[PDB]
Amino acid sequence: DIQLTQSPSSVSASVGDRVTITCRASQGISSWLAWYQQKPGKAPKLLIYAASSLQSGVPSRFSGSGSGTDFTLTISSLQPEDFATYYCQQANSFPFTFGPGTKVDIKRTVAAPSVFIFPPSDEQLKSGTASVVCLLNNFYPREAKVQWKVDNALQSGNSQESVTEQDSKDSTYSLSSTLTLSKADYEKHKVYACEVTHQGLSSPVTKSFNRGEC
Amino acid sequence: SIQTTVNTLSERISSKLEQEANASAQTKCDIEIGNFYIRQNHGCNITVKNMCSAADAQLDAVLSAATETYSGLTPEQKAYVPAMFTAALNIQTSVNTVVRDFENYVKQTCNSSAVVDNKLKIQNVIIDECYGAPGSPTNMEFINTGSSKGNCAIKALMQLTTKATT
Amino acid sequence: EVQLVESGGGVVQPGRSLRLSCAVSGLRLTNSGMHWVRQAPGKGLQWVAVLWSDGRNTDYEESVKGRFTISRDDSKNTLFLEMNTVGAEDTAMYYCVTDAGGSNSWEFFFDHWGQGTMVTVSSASTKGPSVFPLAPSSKSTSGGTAALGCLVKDYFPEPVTVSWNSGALTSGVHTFPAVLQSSGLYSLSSVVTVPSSSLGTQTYICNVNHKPSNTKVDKKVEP
Repeated sequence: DIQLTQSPSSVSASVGDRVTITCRASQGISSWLAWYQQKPGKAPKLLIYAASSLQSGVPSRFSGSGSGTDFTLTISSLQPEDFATYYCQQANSFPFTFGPGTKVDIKRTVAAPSVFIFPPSDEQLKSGTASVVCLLNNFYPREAKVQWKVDNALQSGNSQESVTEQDSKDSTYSLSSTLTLSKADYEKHKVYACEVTHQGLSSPVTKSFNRGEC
Repeated sequence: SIQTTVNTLSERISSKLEQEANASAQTKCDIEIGNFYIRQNHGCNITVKNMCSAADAQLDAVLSAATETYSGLTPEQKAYVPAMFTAALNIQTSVNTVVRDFENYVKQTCNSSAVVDNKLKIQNVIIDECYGAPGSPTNMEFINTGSSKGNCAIKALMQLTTKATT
Repeated sequence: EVQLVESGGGVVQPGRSLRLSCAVSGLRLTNSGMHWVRQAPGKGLQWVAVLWSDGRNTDYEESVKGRFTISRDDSKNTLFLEMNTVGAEDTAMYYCVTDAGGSNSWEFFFDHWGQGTMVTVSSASTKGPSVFPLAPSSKSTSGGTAALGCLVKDYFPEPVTVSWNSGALTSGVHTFPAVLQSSGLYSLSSVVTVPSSSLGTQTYICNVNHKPSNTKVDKKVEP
């Protein structure tokens, strides 16, 4: 099958920026390449076909180029309505494959997460399970890393993480990360900590609590 | 125009698939052609016909009818074949080198892992383009040798055929 | 304009069957190649299947070949995807699309897209969430502002709606996308920052609505 890769994986821009996304095919595909735009909750829409042909109706600030393995999609002057994920797609041979996407978000001044942690409720623990929740609130840019640590051991495979969409008012993001453990296993450790790495932060910040602390 | 050559080509292909490859419409087809995709059809009815057997004779056999069919062409017709080598196969060649260059193209292209080592008994074909005469549609047949290897040569030969109708 | 309108999506058990429909206006199917494209939650686009203009030739992505059938009813200008042996890998938004090519050409790119229809394949039974406080504390407070919320755990299927104080609280609310746990049940959180002072003047209640189970929980979140 034909693998399509896309660079950068994401990009942040102000209204009026020139933005260029790249698509590289694992094999030559001549000009059999298209680009689609997609927004949260909505169907993709076709922008460019045959590498450089703009689809009728699409704003003139979109263009594409290339042939062979390496292709480009350029937005000459990004507009509020262009903030979306972009996919390239090959039309050379079955199965028709798509690239992984390239999200374009609204640039804002860097803002470090406000980091908060929440121990499990007594109501939950009565049921035999414990959920510890770490919240990174109102930060920019999106790139952020949460590491759970239990008794100072790095604690992989047992957390999950959700990010909100970019805020309409202040263009910030928030992130909820949940660590889930047996109540039985929760009572066999003392210190639970969320370690946050983010460009807004001089050094990784840790928030923690002790089991049996008010 | 091109129709005669194609039919003539197709016939030698089947005639020589029997006489040498020892095949028969009744022979079990190890590989079978699934769908024939033409990106721009402007007059071509392309049908598949099964002359399956069991590959190097299939390959050696298909080379024979092509060579013989090219030789039969009038020299002033045959001068058109190199242009369609470039367009259809990106091969640089000339009238005197057609037989050798095609020969090695099929020998090299079709004896490649991608071909012999592929797990699909129903294989598709994609063709960019094909034209037909207004009122007279080019009618062509894809002889299913029954092996990836043989079909590769069939394909290469079909890419030249369709390219000719431009 | 070309309009494509999918239906047939829903929750379905593994191994069983479903049929998606795509009603098409503005174009006759006899004049267009057609395709289905799927998108698993949080993932990219994947091509599924193609039906020829002639209504009968077909091709399939390897993963679904044998299990899915793409066809149409000309009388109704409707395209269909018959999914017969669904596994949880088939969970996705299913988009009906047009090949830009017509009865005499193929382009293999997709110039019109339907609005989408969601198929969720799971062994879970319907279940209302249980709602746990995310209590404000010193660990969730910075100067003026305290953060607090609700953990909406172990419900099936999507979606859950969440408001605060019957919708009277809207500013600074963040209600996150749900996660699908290894248990097969969804979980999500809704948090809100408020003035730390208000902790004794205003009670805060999250209102959790899970329509598939007919469940509404109002959870008071206290310090």
